[PDB]
Amino acid sequence: GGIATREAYGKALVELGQENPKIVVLDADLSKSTKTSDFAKAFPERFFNMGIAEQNLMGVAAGLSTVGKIPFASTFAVFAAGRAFEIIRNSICYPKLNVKIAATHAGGASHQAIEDLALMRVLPNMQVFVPADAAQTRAIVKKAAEIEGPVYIRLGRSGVPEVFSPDIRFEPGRGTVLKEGKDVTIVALGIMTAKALEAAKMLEAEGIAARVVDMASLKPIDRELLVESARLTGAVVTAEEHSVIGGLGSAVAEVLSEEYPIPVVKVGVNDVPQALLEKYGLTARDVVAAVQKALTLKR
Amino acid sequence: GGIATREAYGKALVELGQENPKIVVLDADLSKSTKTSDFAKAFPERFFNMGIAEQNLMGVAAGLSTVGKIPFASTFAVFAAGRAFEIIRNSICYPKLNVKIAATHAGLTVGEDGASHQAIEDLALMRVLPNMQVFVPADAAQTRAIVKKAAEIEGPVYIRLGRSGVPEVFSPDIRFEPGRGTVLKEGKDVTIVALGIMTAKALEAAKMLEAEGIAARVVDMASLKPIDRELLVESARLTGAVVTAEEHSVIGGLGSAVAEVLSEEYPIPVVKVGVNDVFGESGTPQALLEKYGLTARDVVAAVQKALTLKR
Amino acid sequence: GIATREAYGKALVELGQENPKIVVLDADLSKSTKTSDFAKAFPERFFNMGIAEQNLMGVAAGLSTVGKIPFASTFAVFAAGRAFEIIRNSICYPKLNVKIAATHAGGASHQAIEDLALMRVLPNMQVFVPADAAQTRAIVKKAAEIEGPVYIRLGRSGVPEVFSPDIRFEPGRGTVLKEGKDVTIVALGIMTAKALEAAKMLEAEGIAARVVDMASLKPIDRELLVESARLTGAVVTAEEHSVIGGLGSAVAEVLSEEYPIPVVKVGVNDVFGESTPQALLEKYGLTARDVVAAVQKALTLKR
Amino acid sequence: GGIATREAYGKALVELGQENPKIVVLDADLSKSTKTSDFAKAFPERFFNMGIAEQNLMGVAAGLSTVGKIPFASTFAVFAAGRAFEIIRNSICYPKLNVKIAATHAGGASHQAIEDLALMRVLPNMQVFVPADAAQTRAIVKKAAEIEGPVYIRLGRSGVPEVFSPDIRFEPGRGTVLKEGKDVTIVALGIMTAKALEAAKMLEAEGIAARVVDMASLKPIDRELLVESARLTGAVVTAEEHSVIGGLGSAVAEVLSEEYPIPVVKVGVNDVFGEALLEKYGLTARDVVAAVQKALTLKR
Repeated sequence: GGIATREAYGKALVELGQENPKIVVLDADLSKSTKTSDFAKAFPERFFNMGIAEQNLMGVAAGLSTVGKIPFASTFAVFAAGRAFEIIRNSICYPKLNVKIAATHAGGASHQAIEDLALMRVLPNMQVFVPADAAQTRAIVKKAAEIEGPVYIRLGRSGVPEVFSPDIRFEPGRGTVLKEGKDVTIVALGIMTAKALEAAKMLEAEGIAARVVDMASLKPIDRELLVESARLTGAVVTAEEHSVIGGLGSAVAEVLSEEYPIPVVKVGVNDVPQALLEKYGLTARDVVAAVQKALTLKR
Repeated sequence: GGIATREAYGKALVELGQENPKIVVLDADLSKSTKTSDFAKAFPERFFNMGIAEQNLMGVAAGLSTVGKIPFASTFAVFAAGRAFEIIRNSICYPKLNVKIAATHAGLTVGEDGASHQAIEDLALMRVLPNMQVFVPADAAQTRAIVKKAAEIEGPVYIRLGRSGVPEVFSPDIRFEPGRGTVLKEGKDVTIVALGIMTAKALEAAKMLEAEGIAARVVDMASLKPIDRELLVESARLTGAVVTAEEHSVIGGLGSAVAEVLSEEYPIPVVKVGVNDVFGESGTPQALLEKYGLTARDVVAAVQKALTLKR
Repeated sequence: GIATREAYGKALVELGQENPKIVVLDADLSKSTKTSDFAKAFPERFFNMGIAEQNLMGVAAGLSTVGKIPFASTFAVFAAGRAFEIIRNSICYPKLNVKIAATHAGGASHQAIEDLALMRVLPNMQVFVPADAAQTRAIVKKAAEIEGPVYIRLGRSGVPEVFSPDIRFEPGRGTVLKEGKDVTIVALGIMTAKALEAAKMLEAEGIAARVVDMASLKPIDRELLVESARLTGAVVTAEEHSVIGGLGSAVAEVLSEEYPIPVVKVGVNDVFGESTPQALLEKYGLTARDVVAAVQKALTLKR
Repeated sequence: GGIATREAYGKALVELGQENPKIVVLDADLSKSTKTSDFAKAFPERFFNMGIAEQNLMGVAAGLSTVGKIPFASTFAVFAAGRAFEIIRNSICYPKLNVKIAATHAGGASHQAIEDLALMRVLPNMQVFVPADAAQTRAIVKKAAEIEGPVYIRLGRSGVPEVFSPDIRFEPGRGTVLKEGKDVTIVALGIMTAKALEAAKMLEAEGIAARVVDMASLKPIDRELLVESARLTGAVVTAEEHSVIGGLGSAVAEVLSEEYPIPVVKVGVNDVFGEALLEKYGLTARDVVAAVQKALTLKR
């Protein structure tokens, strides 16, 4: 029972505020919890909390980034994929502004943005990071503050299992081998990383040794680690709480098809808390099933 | 060459208007050319020519589709990827409204220096939306077939059109079906999958490859979404390597769709020809990309790389 | 009596039966909206889609130029905020034939206390505020016949009956509901019935008040204001709206240039969103008793 | 032939910057003239020159005001009345944020905001100041920096006649008697103040003594001075380069009808038609003269 990535994000911003005087935080939420958050109390002069439309909040972030601030804009994936999309694309990505978008994803059907990562991935300059747990969130937030350019960080509201130690360092374009195995590689991000580890345990019990790779860095992706995993194991399963189109599965297939073609079987949302994970097919057992399918495709 | 796909579209709408009384056409352009287009003159009571913002034009199309009309909204890829994106996604795709978007895409030619005003990732943005089907005609004849089919199918459709004349590839009586592509040439060494302007260039490339002893199958895949999975898998089993070619970003378009399919069904090399740097590779001048585009020779180079990846 | 919002819904059905060019737009996706009388009677002329309110106004604008007469159901808070620019720039300056039916909720921002003032200052916009069900029906029918932008302010709660079912509405014409020689009370919306209550209370103290309903805020009935001024020598205005830029301001503008007399304004003085209907009226000072007090002040100002 | 109020504004910001470290200036204009303006050169770290949409510029001003800055947002009246209106009303006025909007007003028909003052006047908490000349602009800008709350200052690009001395002090809610007269009072603001003085001269030549009042403080308006002028002269003419509805004439009528009813005859824009201009719109000294003659006949 580790804390939510959204909660880890809030704590990481307080540390960043202490260490980096250029960091500013923007939030359009006017609730009491927001106004009395740790960042709000510790750095009131760098906390921009106003009742303004989400697309306008992104526009403010854009402006502040051009005058020497490093804005972290707290928002929701549904806004990023909808009403704020145009400003993100036209004002932030093409001009390459230094805005960090911290988008909470709630895990109609529209109000669930199942393709947020896909939309951000296709924009120029945008980097897309999906922390697995509290410790990785902190590492991603600190790194995002130091890199130049637009960043999308996907967060969650519910507690998620601990996967990494507190002193992990994050680097864009670098993933992590969490477990070794020669028969298949499972590449996962977000909540699916812990489930990939669970799946690898279940697979061991049936005589299948799975390498498990965390790929929080969805864009830019770790091409060399994917190619090395492909050469060693000969088959990949990707797992993401996201549409199977345009996310991790697509990014991995795009890389391997041009470098070292092997089976890539995608676990994700196919169509449009636990009962919904189960209906969409985002359990450890779903990953197991995908691995069995990946093994049959080896040639 | 043949006429522009944008021009074929306008003519096809006139025929549709004659055959199908539910078809309505929306266009925000108030120029003389628009007001006196053939559809405008033939069916003025079904031509909604309204000087409103492009997102509002799409909102009218959305509304008209819910009251029994079949709206064809003529717009630009720049609007679809920008100011109209939210209404397309939230009002048309998620609710699955019966709107056909005919989006003219500008050539590979930066505007003033607004690279954004190019919309080089239009197909990718439409592809990832639920329910949206994405069709990219190669020439006049295929445009007509796509427009007529789009009118009959239920649900949101994005049709990408072009302003410049493009070579004839298909015969006038071609039939289009979503999910079905076409083998234009047979060959056992590699398959070239292309759409839009790249289809004719893939045929040119196949000729150049023959002269070097490489026999290329060429497939037209105007139906980007849903894609022809069976034809891709058959091509993969027969030839063992694919090159994709699209006048579009290499991320999220045809190359990505093909790689997604083959990696889960029959993994083989998929080498992608498309726009790599959306600002222009800061090496070669603008005049070069403007004169050439992506070329048959680029497809040739991609094929040679694909052959080395066979295992 | 029923809510003006409810009378509006019924009137649209009648309009639909008589006028084939009428279309209704509504962004509300609730079951009540999808099964409203107009939705059921004229589904082919009902545009119900989840789109932003400013886009709904933009759609109404477009539809008005292709032969439809669009009635755009919205809220006063949207008209005064997110939809304001499209209303001003796309509908008013170009003079498009759009009818805005804005339900006014009776935070601070989420209460548009200046909706009428913002609409009044726009060119070409006419502004009508029905007192009750019968006047709503009359205003909706007239709005469909006039050419040009109209703002009709509606409410969600039941309001007392004031007019008979055969009332005719004409823009630019108000109505003397009660005669009196000492003062004139000019009111609109919910304040019309309260003006009648106030006039009864005033009669019991020997003050005879003329009561005028001015649902037609813009264009205002200048002639009736001037005649009331000449006959009674003092006016009280009453509106559920800011004292700046609404009925009181419109009346003062007219009388100061034609027949200057006291105009004492009853309305919202300061924002302070106070979350009961009655407690709200009392805190803002919109009761019959407040109108009585205003009349007493108006009498002392006669010169 | 003094300088433009927009130019006086630029100069006043430099002084404010020297005296007040919390002042920040926002401008979306990316031209060379803006980037090398005096404020830009003197205080580059407090000049936020960002090519963003005008409504986003206002959003930045809003945010900066809540973190201890005193932002002056340079914009145009057409943006305040259009694309930036919603942020001004919903983000700045209702929450009562400390933002000063310096709106240049150009002197379709939409792109001329003839009702900018009316739109700002009706919003809660917004104060509205319309300087007549360079000296009053400086005074208004300096005062705006000290008061708490949203302010709208209307500026112009063209040179305007000098009306006030360089050391004038401005106070919200206070107007100024510029000339005494017992027969009528002319209340004016902006460019109309100089013309009211011209009209008063013309009226003197016909035996009519007009008091002239400058009312740069449109909101809050100087109620006491209006009532005193009404008691002393018995008739008012208002003059504004603005729609006759919802501006100065309406503000004066609102006050006098509830305190001391007298004729208020309004000179202003009657009819919108983006179009010799002063003459067609009816904003000349002679128009003010004609209004005075009408006001005299209305005395009872």
